[PDB]
Amino acid sequence: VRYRFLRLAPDEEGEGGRAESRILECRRLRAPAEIARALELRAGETVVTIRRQLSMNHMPTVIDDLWLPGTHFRGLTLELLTASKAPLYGLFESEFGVSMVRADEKLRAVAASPEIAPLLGVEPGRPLLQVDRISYTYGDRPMEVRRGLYLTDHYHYRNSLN
Amino acid sequence: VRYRFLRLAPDERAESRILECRRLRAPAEIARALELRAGETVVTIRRQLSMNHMPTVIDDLWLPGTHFRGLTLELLTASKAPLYGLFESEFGVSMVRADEKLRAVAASPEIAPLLGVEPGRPLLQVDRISYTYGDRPMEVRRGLYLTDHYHYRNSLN
Amino acid sequence: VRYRFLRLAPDEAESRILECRRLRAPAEIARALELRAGETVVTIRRQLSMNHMPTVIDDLWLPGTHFRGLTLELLTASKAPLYGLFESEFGVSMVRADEKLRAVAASPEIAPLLGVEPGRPLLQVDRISYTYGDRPMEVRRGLYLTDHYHYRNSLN
Amino acid sequence: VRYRFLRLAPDEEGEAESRILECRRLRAPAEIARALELRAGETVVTIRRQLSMNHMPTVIDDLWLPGTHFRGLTLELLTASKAPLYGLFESEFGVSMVRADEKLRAVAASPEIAPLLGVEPGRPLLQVDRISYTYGDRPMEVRRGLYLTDHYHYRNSLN
Ligand SMILES: [Cl-]
Ligand SMILES: [Cl-]
Ligand SMILES: [Cl-]
Ligand SMILES: [Cl-]
Ligand SMILES: [Cl-]
Repeated sequence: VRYRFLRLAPDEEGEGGRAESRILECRRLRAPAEIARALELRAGETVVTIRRQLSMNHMPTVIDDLWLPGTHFRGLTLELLTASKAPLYGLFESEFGVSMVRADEKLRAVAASPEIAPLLGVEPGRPLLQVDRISYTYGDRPMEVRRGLYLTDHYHYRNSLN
Repeated sequence: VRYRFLRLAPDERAESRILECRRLRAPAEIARALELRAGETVVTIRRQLSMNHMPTVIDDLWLPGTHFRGLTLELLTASKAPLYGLFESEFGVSMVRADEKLRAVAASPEIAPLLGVEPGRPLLQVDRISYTYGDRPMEVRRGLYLTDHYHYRNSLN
Repeated sequence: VRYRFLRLAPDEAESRILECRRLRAPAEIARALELRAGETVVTIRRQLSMNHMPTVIDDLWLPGTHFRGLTLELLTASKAPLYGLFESEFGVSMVRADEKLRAVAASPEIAPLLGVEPGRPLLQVDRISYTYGDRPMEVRRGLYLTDHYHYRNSLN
Repeated sequence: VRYRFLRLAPDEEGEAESRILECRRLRAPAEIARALELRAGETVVTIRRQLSMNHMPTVIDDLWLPGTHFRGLTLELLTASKAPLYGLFESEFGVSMVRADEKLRAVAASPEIAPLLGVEPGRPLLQVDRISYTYGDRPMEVRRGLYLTDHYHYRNSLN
């Protein structure tokens, strides 16, 4: 299936035109300390980071920043990402054998930063939905940190609660 | 326990105050969400939640009159009870599920002062429909959250 | 990704299609799918195996109007997980599911299909899946053998 | 409100009484120590209790709590309490659960459990093994529940 965790849904009637992904950045770096703690890494551990844009109905809707433990994702390259017709979580499953069983999220409303605003086609200060996620594999092992910034003007985040 | 659906968590306990309580003919949208007849009477409440002495949420709720008859400002403001608990104990309506739609919005001129912010300030808007037994809708609740000290926590399977 | 709703997890999955048939909706099925009475539905029975042993028996009911062309030939011609097929071939994506879980005794009918004795405790998962607009699109009844696997759930 | 995590819902149309069976302090079993992220040999409080609905036994729950945080938890406190257990943990002990992770399976009623649910040994029960978490992902409870799902089911919504 198309999505693992994405809760974007259109405001208007119909099936959510499916998200198109475009990789913006891809680098390896030393984990910032907050990242290393979220991923239960040793200080100084290398992480792969990706920035991507999701677009829906030909309009940018999400800017995602992801951080992955360098250890498990050594094979991850820009060439792989950009050639890949897969959604990221599907890629992590098929190429890297990493399947997420749970995600813990923290949602807030924030102002569009000077850096983010033009990537979403908006003015700085525009309210955006920030979704900070840590995703877990089996045994409560953290394997991804993702911070999403969502422009919720034509789309909402759908949540059912028990 | 203290909370039924509230997902506010500190980045590093809620106190409620009733702003408004009123009975009226259900607006179209409400009648639809609550699956009421046209113009059926509903009770509407506006309320403010604060945490750590600071305003955090404004909620507008709409409830079907026929299940919430005794529901008065007097019952409310004399109530030292959370609203879902009041609905359970006093009215015998327990919620089994809620469906929510979350968005980020600019603080409206109406809401902004109620949260101590400038109009335009980013707020989390949580539109909820709560269901009781039989997939029966019992409440429409629109919440505007100031997320400067608090976030909305969610776990996904 | 591989799964939409499946919560089976190893204490530490291959699908075989048994049937795919059109019939008039049984009453409980038309009610759940909100169909006119006796509306045509497609029903599927399938078996999931994990580690080369049968683990789940699923029965599924889908509205015929949205699943025209959903045949045994298609299901066998195709590689796809059923939810992925419903999205890619039929354009039906599930946004929500409501489930009811019970422990039940393996019925004389189901016990042989899981390789167990009638009476054996099974996890019964009764699901209704919804698409956009809170339209029910699927009724799925699963019976799960939970001797090596459990159903994982996180609660808020 | 009445329930924190309980997902029991009746099969029959429409809209739960607790009785303490056992209570004591013990050295954590190794698996319990691991679930609660305790040091080896830490003391836990353990409670068994019965839930009934419609004046019939429906649930047997076994609970393990960190002895450190739950020093004042006594039998006399429990049986005098008019509160739901999660309500007591909140109000008396300041422990509030933000999340529960569960593992559900169908099991045979054991000779020990069966009499307490009014069933015969071998009857199918739903086992719900739970770890509950407070803020910061700190585990504060292990609960194993055994549910008779003959007139009740476990309701779950999935996104
Ligand atoms: Cl590009
Ligand atoms: Cl008040
Ligand atoms: Cl979920
Ligand atoms: Cl939940
Ligand atoms: Cl007694």
